[PDB]
Amino acid sequence: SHRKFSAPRHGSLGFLPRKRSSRHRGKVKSFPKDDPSKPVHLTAFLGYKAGMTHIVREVDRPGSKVNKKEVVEAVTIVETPPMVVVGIVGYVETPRGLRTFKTVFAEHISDECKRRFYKNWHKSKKKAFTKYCKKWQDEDGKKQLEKDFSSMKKYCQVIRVIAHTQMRLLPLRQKKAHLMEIQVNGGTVAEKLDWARERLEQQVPVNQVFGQDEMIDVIGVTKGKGYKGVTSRWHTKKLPRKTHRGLRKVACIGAWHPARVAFSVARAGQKGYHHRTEINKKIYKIGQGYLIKDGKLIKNNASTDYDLSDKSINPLGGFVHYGEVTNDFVMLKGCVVGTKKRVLTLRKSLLVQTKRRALEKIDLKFIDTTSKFGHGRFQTMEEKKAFMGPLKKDRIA
Amino acid sequence: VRYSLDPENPTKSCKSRGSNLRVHFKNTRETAQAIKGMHIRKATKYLKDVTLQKQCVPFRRYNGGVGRCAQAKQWGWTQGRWPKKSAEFLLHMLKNAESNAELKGLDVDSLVIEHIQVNKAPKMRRRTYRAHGRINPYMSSPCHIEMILTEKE
Amino acid sequence: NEVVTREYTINIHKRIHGVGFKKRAPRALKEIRKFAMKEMGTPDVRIDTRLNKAVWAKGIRNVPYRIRVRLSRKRNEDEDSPNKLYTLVTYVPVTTFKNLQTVNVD
Amino acid sequence: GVCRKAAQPVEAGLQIPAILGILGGILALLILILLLLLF
Amino acid sequence: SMLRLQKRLASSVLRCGKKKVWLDPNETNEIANANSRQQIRKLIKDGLIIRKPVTVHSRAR
RNA sequence: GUGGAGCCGCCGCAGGUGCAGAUCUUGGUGGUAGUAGCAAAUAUUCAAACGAGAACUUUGAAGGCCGAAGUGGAGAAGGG
RNA sequence: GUGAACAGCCUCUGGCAUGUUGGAACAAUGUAGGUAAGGGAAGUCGGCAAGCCGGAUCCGUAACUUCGGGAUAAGGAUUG
RNA sequence: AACGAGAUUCCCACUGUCCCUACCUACUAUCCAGCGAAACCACAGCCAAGGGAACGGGCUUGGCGGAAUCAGCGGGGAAAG
Ligand SMILES: [Mg+2]
Repeated sequence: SHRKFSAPRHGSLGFLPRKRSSRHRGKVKSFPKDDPSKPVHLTAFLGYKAGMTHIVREVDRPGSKVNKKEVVEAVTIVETPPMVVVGIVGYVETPRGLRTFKTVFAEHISDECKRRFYKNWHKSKKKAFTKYCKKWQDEDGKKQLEKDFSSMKKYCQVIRVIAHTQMRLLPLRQKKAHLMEIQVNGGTVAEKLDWARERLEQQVPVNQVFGQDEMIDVIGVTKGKGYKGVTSRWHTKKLPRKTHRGLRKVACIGAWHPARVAFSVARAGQKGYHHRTEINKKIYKIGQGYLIKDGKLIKNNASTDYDLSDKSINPLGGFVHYGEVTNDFVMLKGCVVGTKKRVLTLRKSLLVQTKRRALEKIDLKFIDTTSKFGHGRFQTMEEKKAFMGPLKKDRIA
Repeated sequence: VRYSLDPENPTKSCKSRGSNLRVHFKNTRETAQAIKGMHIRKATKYLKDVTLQKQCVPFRRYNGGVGRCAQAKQWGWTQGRWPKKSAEFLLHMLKNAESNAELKGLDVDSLVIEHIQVNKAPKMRRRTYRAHGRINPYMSSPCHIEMILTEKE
Repeated sequence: NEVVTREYTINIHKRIHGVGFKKRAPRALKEIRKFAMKEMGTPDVRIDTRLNKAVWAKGIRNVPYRIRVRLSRKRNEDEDSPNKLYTLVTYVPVTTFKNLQTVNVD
Repeated sequence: GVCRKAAQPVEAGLQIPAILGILGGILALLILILLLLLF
Repeated sequence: SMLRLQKRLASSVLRCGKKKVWLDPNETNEIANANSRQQIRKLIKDGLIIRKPVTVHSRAR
């Protein structure tokens, strides 16, 4: 009784069911609530973390001792091909919560979407949405399709939008689009809904959704670590060396008279692959990738105002265990939940903040594109072979 | 001899028996509840894939400690196993019945397995050696398995 | 129903990896079998002893990283199995694996 | 014999391991761990 | 097709060990017919049982 | 219904006279449970043969071990 | 063969098939073996356990003593 | 003095004893094929409070209560011997 020396609890009970998530893609538990006086806009966006680099930026923080100096900061980069809007879902509020009113999908849905509706695309006849695509052209189904936007406009108070990822534009071997359902939090329900009928089966870029130095929240599923014990799942102190039957165990797992093992005690189980939402991840740059073929290929990513080189943020050797980034990207200060090649939903933040650390501008000075597959010391290939000279690679010509 | 539940039409029914043979009882009971009511051509072909581990036997009653496999989803169960000695002895006995069917003048394209039971045989013992100078038995549990084959028509 | 014959390179250094020191050369031969049953499509694969000696040439735990083999789909006789084709995997030696690619031989 | 591993031998033995199972276990009080309860 | 008897008789009659005996594994049933030491000295002269010499242990280095 | 050669009523007579327990005696069978276990001393692989049937038999090739205070070659005691 | 050596390690003659089973995977907890930045016993009833030290050659060897020792004291330098 | 696998205190060097844990290997464990025990066992097995041989799993009033299981686990069965 009375431990003689107080410690705090090991681990938090706010994340108690340390369970594998029932989803691979991060669910948005809450979209930011709207005032309809704003212009009409999306709130979330799907992305894929490719790998991490770092940065050099001239920091601006009056009061600090870092002020007007250069700081390196770790960034992740999140490759974002543009989303393609497919569906519109209505939601009517009940005294039992929100309830789906009805859904209307696009005229012709793509092929990477229809692969998400199958657990075996190879054994399929690919017969999905064949009867549904006809009612956009058949006049009898079409004059009630225009009714089911007018019933939408009258009754449901929040509408959302079904979009997906263009998985052909990624180096991943997946080709199933990740089909998300995100909320349009703009104006009134007429303007909110005729901004989504306007743009069915069309693309939405990420800079139309997000911006530079606009602090957001990252939602994902963590690095799965497997079945690990108490000293790794909960970070309990190891027992002394002299212990019989085992070091790496929690010794006393309860008293006598509650006569049951409590929920608030630590024991072995599944570590990692949990659903988490990181908060307050500032965006450092919305890069865009690899424009048109007249100017044969502008690589031109990671090219700060002080660099002026023909660099690109895919490093010298490609991103390790990802591939090579050819699309738009978002780069974010700090670590981000997930493995590489993992889907993660970037999302605007609910809370408002000024705080003099958000809302201040950042200008990049430098991005290293040195090799991450070892201890790289060169950044661009011309920078290497000017320092390296000619080699025995040619040796005939 | 006399079987359990004499068939409804002994003219177009077949039967076989094997007594006192060394299989496990708990593995043979549950591979025989898998092929009960099964047609003889699906039954002979199912038993080949148990030996090749392409298709399992769900353990529904004697399931203490039995692991989980993905091939028990066809049976709507979770636990399953692949008894290759047990699925060979009631495959060798299923050959004996279709040898008796053509000696009784029966078509083998309509034979299903009407009745099949496994029940225990008298146990034969030998002994092992445990700590502190003690003897304890390794008794084997053989079985008598028994089947009626009936044409459907 | 062919009887055709090809020659390949098999890198063993890729196909055994993270294997223990005593399981390293015996897995190197049941990964020649799992190569030759995937390619030629028959469960019956015979390898000869000169290909046995070519893997075991340096003990167990140091298998030579890459070998040049040839594979021979053939047919059989004298109350053969329900599959009547089989592969003979034999060993051909070479001093250089660079720029060698799997050619079809006659 | 022609019928001596079949009709001599299955009678010959087949229950001869049955020597008592246990002959007491005279190992003298396995509670050798001194416990002695508060004295 | 046990060749355990012929292996024992040969290493006694060649005055060698059981380790150093007998190449040419083709003629199995010919040498498996021989059961006697008088028969086994005949197979030595036919070259179906040879000596398989001593393993090299050079004192060069 | 099975079974296949003996049995019962009344009047008196006589008991080794009726079981749920005795950590009862003897025999039998369960649950545990198709579980614990089949983890000291570095190591096997390929082909062929014999076979109803070969991870384990024999043979051959390879890689290894004991390394002369041996995992070798002989005995005493004991076994028979 | 190495070496002071019937040490340990490696081979030959002579034996053996890994010690009453295999195959796939490589989670926790163990058992056995290792490493670890900075700190250096703060750990603990206690330096428990592990780790340092180690062969030889050339120097250099204190208190104390029964004048034999202590003593391979301690402390250095070298080594292909 | 010399000698102690003797008892103790300090110091130097040394180190995962520790701050504070991490990673790698072998063997198991794990899964499969074959083979397969024993201990123990009134019946059984979710709680709170009450009363009770004063510390219930069952009784009383409440909280409530879906098959079948797997890997672990050492709170309890005032667990077994
Ligand atoms: Mg919510």
